Amino acid sequence: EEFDAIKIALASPDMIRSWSFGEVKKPETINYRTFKPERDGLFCARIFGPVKDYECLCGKYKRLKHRGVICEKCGVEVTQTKVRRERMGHIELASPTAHIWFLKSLSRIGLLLDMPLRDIERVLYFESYVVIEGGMTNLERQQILTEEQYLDALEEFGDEFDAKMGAEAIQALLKSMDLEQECEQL
Amino acid sequence: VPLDGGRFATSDLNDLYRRVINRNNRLKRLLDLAAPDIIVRNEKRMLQEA
Amino acid sequence: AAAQVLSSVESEIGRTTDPVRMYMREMGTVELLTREGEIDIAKRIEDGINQVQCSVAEYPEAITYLLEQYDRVEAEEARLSDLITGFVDPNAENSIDPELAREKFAELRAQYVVTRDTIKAKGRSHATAQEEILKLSEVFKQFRLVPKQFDYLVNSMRVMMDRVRTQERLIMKLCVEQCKMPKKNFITLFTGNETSDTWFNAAIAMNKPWSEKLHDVSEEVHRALQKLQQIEEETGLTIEQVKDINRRMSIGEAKARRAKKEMVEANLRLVISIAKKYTRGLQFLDLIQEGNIGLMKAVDKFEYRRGYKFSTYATWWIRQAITRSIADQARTIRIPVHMIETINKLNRISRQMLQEMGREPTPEELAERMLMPEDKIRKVLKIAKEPISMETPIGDDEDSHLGDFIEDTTLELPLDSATTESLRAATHDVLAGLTAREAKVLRMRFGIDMNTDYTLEEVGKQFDVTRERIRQIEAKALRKLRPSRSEVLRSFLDD
Amino acid sequence: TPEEKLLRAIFGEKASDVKDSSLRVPNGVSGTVIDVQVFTRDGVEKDKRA
Repeated sequence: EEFDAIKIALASPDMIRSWSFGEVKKPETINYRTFKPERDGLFCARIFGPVKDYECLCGKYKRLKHRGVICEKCGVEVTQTKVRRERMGHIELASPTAHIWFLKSLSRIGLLLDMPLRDIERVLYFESYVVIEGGMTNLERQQILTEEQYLDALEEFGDEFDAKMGAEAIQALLKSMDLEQECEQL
Repeated sequence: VPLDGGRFATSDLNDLYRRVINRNNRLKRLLDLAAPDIIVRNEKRMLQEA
Repeated sequence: AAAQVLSSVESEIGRTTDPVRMYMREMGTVELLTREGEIDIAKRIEDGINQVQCSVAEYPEAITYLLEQYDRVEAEEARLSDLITGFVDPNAENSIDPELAREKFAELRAQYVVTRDTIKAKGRSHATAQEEILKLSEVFKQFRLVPKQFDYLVNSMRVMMDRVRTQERLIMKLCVEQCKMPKKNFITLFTGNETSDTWFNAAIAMNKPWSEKLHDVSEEVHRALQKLQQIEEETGLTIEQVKDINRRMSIGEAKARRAKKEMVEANLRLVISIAKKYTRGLQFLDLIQEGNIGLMKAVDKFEYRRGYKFSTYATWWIRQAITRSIADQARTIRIPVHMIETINKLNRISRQMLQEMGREPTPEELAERMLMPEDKIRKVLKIAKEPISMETPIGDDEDSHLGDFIEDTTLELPLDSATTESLRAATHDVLAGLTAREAKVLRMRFGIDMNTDYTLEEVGKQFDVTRERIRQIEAKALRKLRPSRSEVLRSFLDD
Repeated sequence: TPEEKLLRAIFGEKASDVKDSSLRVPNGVSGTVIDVQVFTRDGVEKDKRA
């Protein structure tokens, strides 16, 4: 109840799993005949909580005599329905996608890479490549290659250079730069 | 929530969470069938929009 | 040369942000193949398929995998389940008859024992024996397996290669990353001797001082070779024959994946001409991507010997994959596909009643054309609604939404909250004036001040084992509380 | 509730499967009924005033 300050920061992927109570795997909301929340959906009772006070979905336990049980036939904790306002879930993305707030709000991701914002968006839209690590002294890090020029350095080099597309490239450029060496350079 | 005359009334966020999930489950279906890399690029470009 | 015209565009674009432009730009490079390229590719697909059959017929235990799973199921005196669907299934280039289950298996058991002896005589690689091994490749070649059980046999090549590729890199981690064994002189001994431990000390026979000090891992490094020598015990195949499969099978999977990549990418415009007949339930690009999943199914099922063009067959699969997505997705409360088919049947027949009558059909008279009674027609019309929104502006200016008017009809009222803590205190006063053992069972039987509800037996388990008089103790106390003390409690009747 | 389980078990008034939601006059209004219109779905039996 009692606090002193309000701290704000970025959310780690391990922290977003720490707030969660389960993974959403299905876009189903409720059942159309009997208006009950389906499993693994946006309104699922095993994740977010019961719909009525001290009642599971099936009806095996009720009325506060069973308070600390998890009904094994359905999987709904017998607790209050006030926890449907407080419990979060999460979605595991099959590909890492960029945050629009640290990309478009003027730029917090091209300020850190020293890339222009009009050039990062060619990588995000799967249009042109970017060199993650060029082991041979021909290419440089953060060098943008078109899809007709990437094929030429594919034959000339083979393994000797790292070049990707999408936000899986920009996740690698942010993971590779040493933040301490650049304060010891600037 | 259900309204009076047998209807429902929803938030706009439920429509925005459904096309995140639908375009994310379909990306896991293209990485199993070994789809060509134009269909997989357009799906990752569609999940970014959602 | 249709990709250098994009570099004439891409560095000079007008910064498009619409994803339908970016998708229609990429499929525009690959040109349309016409009436021969469908046949030029369908020969390349099947030549990559039977190379997988050519690398299955080199496995000795893959013959018995179709044999031994069939030996499980004849011992049950009757078997026609889903297993017998996935078995041998011979083609005439289907319910099965048991007069053929011993007819076509007469020659498969005959060839099963004959080829064992010609490899037993004069070595593994005798000339007239390997032609019989090449003949034993052909006794399976006239069969078409069902591709659900066939995928379990491709795992008999990939996992059995990666089990050794795990066993290969495990020696490369535990000893080579410590002792720094050179990989130039080591790859000659893997194809030099590969049977005994005589390769080991021969590196110690030459001086090479890093190899003399293997005494402290002398019970560890060739103990990892005892699992690589375990696979030689169970599989029973020489190491120059194991590499002849997974390399030659690596050509059939790259020839069929390359040819399927051309038949898919050339017919991308066929999907985009069907998918825009179905745009406004889902999205514009969600319909394209779900048809592209249906196009990749149509490439697998297509046969060029039938003599029809590819666009005659693939149109059925794209129209199946797109309409299945509108029935599964595109709705908040998901309706199954059998009720969507009935709802769409009502909307094509109510248009026909709008043609003849000129009025809207009554559900009493709409029920005749559907061959369905009045209760199910009226119940299908119960599902007609979609969720509206909570941000819909029901005020004509932008101040009020629909969500500001919906009441939380859930919690409690503060009169109903204060009349309960008044009732909890009246019971603590009335029961304190009764005898302590009538007042104890009255708190236990009705659960007052506890968290449970007992029975007559459970209360009878504790105090005394009377049954009807516990019921008569309770009935006596209601007479002890039935109209001078009841003046306060009669006011709680009017709830 | 635990206490209201006792009040019913002392005087004996059971609550049936019937719940009041009758239309009442909005408060602050004192009027005079001049018309009543009753609409009825087809097949549903009409009451004695319909």
